[PDB]
Amino acid sequence: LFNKVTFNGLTVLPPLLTDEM
Amino acid sequence: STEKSNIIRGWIFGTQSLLIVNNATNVVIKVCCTFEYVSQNLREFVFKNIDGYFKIYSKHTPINLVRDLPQGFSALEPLVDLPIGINITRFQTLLAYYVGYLQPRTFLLKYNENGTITD
Amino acid sequence: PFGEVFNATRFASVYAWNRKRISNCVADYSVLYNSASFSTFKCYGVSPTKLNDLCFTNVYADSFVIRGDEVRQIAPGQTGKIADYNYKLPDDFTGCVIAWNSNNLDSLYRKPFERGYQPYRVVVLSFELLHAPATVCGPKKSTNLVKNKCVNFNFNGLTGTGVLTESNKKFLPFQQFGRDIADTTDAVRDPQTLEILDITPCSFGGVSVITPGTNTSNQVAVLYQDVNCTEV
Amino acid sequence: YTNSFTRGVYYPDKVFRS
Amino acid sequence: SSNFGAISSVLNDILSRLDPPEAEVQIDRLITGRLQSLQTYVTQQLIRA
Ligand SMILES: *[C@@H]1O[C@H](CO)[C@@H](O)[C@H](O)[C@H]1NC(C)=O
Ligand SMILES: *[C@@H]1O[C@H](CO)[C@@H](O)[C@H](O)[C@H]1NC(C)=O
Ligand SMILES: *[C@@H]1O[C@H](CO)[C@@H](O)[C@H](O)[C@H]1NC(C)=O
Ligand SMILES: *[C@@H]1O[C@H](CO)[C@@H](O)[C@H](O)[C@H]1NC(C)=O
Repeated sequence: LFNKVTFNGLTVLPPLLTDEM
Repeated sequence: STEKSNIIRGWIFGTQSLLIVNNATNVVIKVCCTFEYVSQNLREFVFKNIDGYFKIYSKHTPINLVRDLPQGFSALEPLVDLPIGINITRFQTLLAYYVGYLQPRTFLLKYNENGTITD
Repeated sequence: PFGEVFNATRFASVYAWNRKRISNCVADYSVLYNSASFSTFKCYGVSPTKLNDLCFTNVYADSFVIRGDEVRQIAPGQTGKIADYNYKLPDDFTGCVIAWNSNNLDSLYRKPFERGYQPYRVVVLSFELLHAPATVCGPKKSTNLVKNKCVNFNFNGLTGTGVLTESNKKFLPFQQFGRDIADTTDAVRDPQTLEILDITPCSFGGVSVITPGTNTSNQVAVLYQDVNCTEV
Repeated sequence: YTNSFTRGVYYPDKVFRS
Repeated sequence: SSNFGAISSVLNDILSRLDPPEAEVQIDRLITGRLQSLQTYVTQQLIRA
């Protein structure tokens, strides 16, 4: 499954639950 | 012009006359004098005048067949720009050469990592 | 040689206005602005103070003699017989129109950029803003390049604040600037060393405060988002 | 008459895009 | 990279050319347009979310 799915003030915040969790 | 011999060495432009002569060594360009320009297989040249500036684009490509333009994609690097500001409605070539008129078009250009226009 | 154009003994006709191109030289507009001889020094798309620092690819000077009344007609987006035919100014030409009283010396008239009663000489300056190596630059002093540190940089009249690093981009010779999706310039070529330098924005991150309930305690922990500890 | 095909593209502007 | 009616879409340029009084006018145009762009973006995310 994981293989098939693929500046300025913009930023991306990390998800609280990591994929391993 | 698909000539290895490269006999053609002249480009006459007129409605002021813009004479571009390859001549020997550095190419010499005369716009007479209102202005004077300092001296600078298949050969591809694009000639256009915008805002009184004459931009020339030149690419040289080896051709397997002289008769037919090679199938493929060629990117023409700009060579020289001249602020001559001269109106040109007719042109002549000084010694096969193919002449095509340019029509405004919207183009999607693919740039590779190198930045060449691949397609 | 602005002096030649301004102090030219013979002035061209209003309808037969002449265009002299000024290039490859440092230009100081302060002197012109200081001189009171010029009755009008209105600048349509630029400000005189800024002129000294801005660097333009080419400067074009148009010389013609017109009556005091006719001076107004020249102005961009204005309807005057002189403007109707003799000389036309396109809107937002980003140039300064300079007129000075010349009646004493003076005492033939009949598409943009296409060619009381006392006559005053008028010279129109048009500034080219296209992206090219800029031949005409104002008086300025260059400073040594700094790399790997946040720095405010003014390159050939382009101002930005960013980290400067060596660029592995295969810049083509004709190319002077590299731009991202946004108008901001990602890469710049040095006006003196012809080197390609990458620009990276200075680190910016949100500051979050972790607080236990104010009633329980006043001690706080501070988190800098996506910022390395070394940077701060 | 010779067909143009894909020949004749030139770099539009000095600015570099990669 | 949109002008929204201003002379240019690069804020630094306007600041580096026009004087304070005039610049304000140009900057306001950009602010208005850019501000609108954010709201549209935010609204779509709310509905999408
Ligand atoms: C760029 O050119 C180099 C040769 O200098 C070549 O090895 C490389 O494959 C090219 N890369 C692209 C993306 O065209
Ligand atoms: C024209 O001559 C006057 C003489 O007083 C001089 O002050 C001025 O600098 C000259 N014009 C320019 C543009 O330098
Ligand atoms: C002036 O510019 C040239 C390149 O255009 C450079 O080689 C030279 O070192 C520069 N001179 C100084 C004093 O920076
Ligand atoms: C911060 O920089 C150090 C190098 O001093 C590096 O080892 C560390 O991984 C960096 N932290 C990051 C990238 O989150």
